[PDB]
Amino acid sequence: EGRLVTPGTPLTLTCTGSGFSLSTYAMIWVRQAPGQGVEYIGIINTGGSASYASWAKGRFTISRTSTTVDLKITSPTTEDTATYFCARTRGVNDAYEHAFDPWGPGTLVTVSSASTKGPSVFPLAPSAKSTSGGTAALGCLVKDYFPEPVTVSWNSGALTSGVHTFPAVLQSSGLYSLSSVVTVPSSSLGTQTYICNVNHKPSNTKVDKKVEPK
Amino acid sequence: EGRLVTPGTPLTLTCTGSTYAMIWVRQAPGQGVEYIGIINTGGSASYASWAKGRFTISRTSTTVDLKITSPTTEDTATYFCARTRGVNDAYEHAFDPWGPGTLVTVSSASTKGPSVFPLAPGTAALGCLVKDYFPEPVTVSWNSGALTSGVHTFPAVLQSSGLYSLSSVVTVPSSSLGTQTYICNVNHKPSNTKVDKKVE
Amino acid sequence: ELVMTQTPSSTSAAVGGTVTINCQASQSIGNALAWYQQKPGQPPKLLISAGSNLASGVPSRFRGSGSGTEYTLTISDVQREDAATYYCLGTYSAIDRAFGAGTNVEIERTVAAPSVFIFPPSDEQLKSGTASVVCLLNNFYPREAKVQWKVDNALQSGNSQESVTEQDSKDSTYSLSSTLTLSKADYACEVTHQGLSSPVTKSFNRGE
Amino acid sequence: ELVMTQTPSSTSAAVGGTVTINCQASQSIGNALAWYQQKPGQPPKLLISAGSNLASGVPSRFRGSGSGTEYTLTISDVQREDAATYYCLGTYSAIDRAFGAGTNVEIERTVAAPSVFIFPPSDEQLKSGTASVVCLLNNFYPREAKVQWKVDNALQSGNSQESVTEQDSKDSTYSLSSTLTLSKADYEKHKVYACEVTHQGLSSPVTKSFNRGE
Amino acid sequence: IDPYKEFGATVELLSFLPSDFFPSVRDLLDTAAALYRDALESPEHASPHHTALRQAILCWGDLMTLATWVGNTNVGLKFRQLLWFHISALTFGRETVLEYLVSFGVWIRTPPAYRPPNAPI
Amino acid sequence: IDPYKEFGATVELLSFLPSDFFPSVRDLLDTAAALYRDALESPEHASPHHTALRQAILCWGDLMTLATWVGSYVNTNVGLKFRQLLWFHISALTFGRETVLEYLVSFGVWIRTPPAYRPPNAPI
Repeated sequence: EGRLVTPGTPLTLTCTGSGFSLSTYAMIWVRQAPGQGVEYIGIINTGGSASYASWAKGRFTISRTSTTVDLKITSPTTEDTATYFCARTRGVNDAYEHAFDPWGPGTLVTVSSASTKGPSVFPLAPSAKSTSGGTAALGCLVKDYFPEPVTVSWNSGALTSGVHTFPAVLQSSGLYSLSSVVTVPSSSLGTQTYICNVNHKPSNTKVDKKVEPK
Repeated sequence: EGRLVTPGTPLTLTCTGSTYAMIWVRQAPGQGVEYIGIINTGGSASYASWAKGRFTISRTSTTVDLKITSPTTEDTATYFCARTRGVNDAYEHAFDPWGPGTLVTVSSASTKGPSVFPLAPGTAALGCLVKDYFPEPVTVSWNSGALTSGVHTFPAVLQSSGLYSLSSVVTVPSSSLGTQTYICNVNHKPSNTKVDKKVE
Repeated sequence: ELVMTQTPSSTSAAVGGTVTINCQASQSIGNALAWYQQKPGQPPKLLISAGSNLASGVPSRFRGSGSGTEYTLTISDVQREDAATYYCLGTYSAIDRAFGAGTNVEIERTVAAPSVFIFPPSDEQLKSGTASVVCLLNNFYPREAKVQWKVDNALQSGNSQESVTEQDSKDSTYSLSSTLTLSKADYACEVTHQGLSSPVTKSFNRGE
Repeated sequence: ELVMTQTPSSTSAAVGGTVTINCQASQSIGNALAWYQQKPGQPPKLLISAGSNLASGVPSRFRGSGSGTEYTLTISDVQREDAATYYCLGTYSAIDRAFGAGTNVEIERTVAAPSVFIFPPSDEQLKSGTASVVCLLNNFYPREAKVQWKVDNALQSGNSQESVTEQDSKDSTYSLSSTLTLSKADYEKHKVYACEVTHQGLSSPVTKSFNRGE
Repeated sequence: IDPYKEFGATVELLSFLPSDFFPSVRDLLDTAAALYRDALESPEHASPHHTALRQAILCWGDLMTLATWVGNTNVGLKFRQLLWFHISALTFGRETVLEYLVSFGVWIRTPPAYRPPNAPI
Repeated sequence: IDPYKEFGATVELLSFLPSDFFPSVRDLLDTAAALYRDALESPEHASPHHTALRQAILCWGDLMTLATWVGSYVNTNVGLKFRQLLWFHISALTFGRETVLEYLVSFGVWIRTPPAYRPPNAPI
């Protein structure tokens, strides 16, 4: 879900998507900066002909194979950090098409000189009297990890109800921190577990933190 | 709601609401509606072929009239009057407003008031039997109209005596028998008889 | 003289199903046709005017159509409140008009057996030639059913008259009440119906 | 070069109300325009192809229209699930393509006061040398609220960092998490720690506090 | 095969009116045409009187263009009926104008000696 | 003012197609319509392609009546766009409006690009 590259080092994103035996869709690529809109990059026809947008001309190269469609970023700068989507036409189509419903999940690319650091997760626990009436709240604090994508879930996905996973905020240290909270009836505080599983893919680190009161 | 006339005696039915273009229709019990004729905004009365000479349609400023001349036994039926909707005047092909209708019976028999008898007792069933009334329809209600729920009023069956008898029954939860009164009021207009009988 | 021929007579439709009536004119009336609804004991309720017009509050499921000498009234979504007789008139001229023969629309329903009640004769009626025993059949869908009376062994087809109601607008059911009227001289009903496994079994004893 | 100028940016609508976005092309694409819907953390979901083909089971309340250089996407029945960012592209040729700036659609809602929680720092984090407190504002609207850290005297600084979520797909509400990372070992030179939350739905600023050691 | 069949009428229902009753085609166009319902160019297709009225006016133009391309016959002026129908169905309502066509169809078709004192409006 | 604007297209979209691709008025009129969907005269008025096809057929009949009214040779076919009308609405009835419309747009992007850059496959 993420890729980290030092400035100047070319990289290649490979695209299949939903692909099983998809050999000709005349696929396209798009990039999106964090908090900003989508930007068109280019197409590659069924004959391997790659058409580019004017701004992306010379910065990117769109290749393809029989089984794959590739996009190479050459000499990526700090301006190139963004999420990259690849989208294929629907049906026959092939490069005359104006709209593509199928879309890949996207891969977040960060261009930086910083080193990958794994997160440190700490419990967010409510106070004793904090429960008071009914509703309680607990959480997990994921702190000090450089590479951007992190996936927080609760009880292996069994609890989606009151979970709020906040966007990561960038600390002045260059690391990232985000919180994940759940609002639960307090009467259930003495029985149910509420483990949060944090997965940080770039460093392969994942952990499970059981939130409990004190 | 009813009119009784011996065969051969002419009668007149009146219909009100001002003056626009009113029509008449007759319906025999168990049969369908039969067109009779119009009277336009100018007083021109137009009849169907079968009813020409048997009926006459007049009108005035306040009223539209239908007279039956030398009524035979076959003329016993319910008579409706319907006014054209809007401006119209006599080319109108449908009339939404309709009078309630008046039943006319042609017979030599004499008017007789009804005799009401109580029909008395999971679920419970009580009723009122209205027996021996010739002239014309009756209307049975329960608890002055407060109970519409489980009531069924059956069509009057014609006895060999020349009178009519019909039953009106209600099916109520049995537990409510010890509380609710269940009075039935039978209103028979032509004899003016009105009765209220409690069934228990 | 204009004459209108209606071409369903009696028809059967189920809730949610559709039912179609057609009205044929012996002479071309040019959309002057109009469809009326009537229920027992009520003046006719105007359904549609001209060809398609649904005047005022009427469910849009009533759809009129047709031209020339051929017209149609379709009830698309049928509800249990639709059981009733429908008529078409039409007008050639301001002179000649004719109603159709009428269409009897009954609602299809689950087979339901009646619930029967006995009702011995009245104490006030016992005075003047009473002998009125009224047997009651309540709330059965299938219209064809019949009962018979037995005083001790068989009184059947002595002086007995049955009366049946119309179809209900809520549960789409029929009801029957039948009177047996005899002299003061001196008691069971037998109810046979399509939905009845075991018939009859209702009686009363005099003096009790 | 083809450029699509897109209108209102942020726009607001109420459940059952209507919202209209319009896309203006610098060159006539002949109904090559297409409308896409995107939600945070998700690839864009295709709304409409050409002018009118809302494809593959998309709610019929999305209606595209327009010809020549002028196009419009109208959301007739607005639902709480429709809060999202919408993009129009259009394709001049098989070569030149461009994306609009995007339109941020928010669901109007009844004003709802938040529910705030305090969350003193973890016992495991105090071993790592830092300390972080996290104030929680749960399920509020209309999204403008401010927190004020206390520590016996207002901690204004810029030692605190706020993060707000997107609008929920269920109650159309916002959540906020304000992490005060100011503390250190010196986290205990002091006793009281509080948040002062000011929000439109609050009849008065609400303070949620804990005393260190309990 | 019949333009009015679906709207609830027929060609004969409009045939009962004298041909001098309808205004001209230039009075159907401009006045009552572009004045009311200026939005006919909206990518909308509102109630079918609009989308039929469109092809009607387009048809009148596609006639006139060949007519003037040659140089006449007003027997092909039946559009004066069509344009009167849909417009009157849009401004006055469809049920009302259809009820008027039916009503005047029962004005004529009765002997004038038996006619009621008032004509339909 | 524009026949196709409400159906989702415009006159220019159908102008993109080569004039020889459309069938004549005989095959588009005599064949196709009145063969497929033989009875549309039902007093129904389903999807407006029908109500436009009606005034289209009646319009072409009121045209041919004036053309044959003449009988100094060889009249003009420039007044014939009705192959675009009939082909559009009929194709939208048989294949669906969305399919033929998407064909109009996708073909609109076939032309409008320099032929040296065109993809190997043409729209269908």
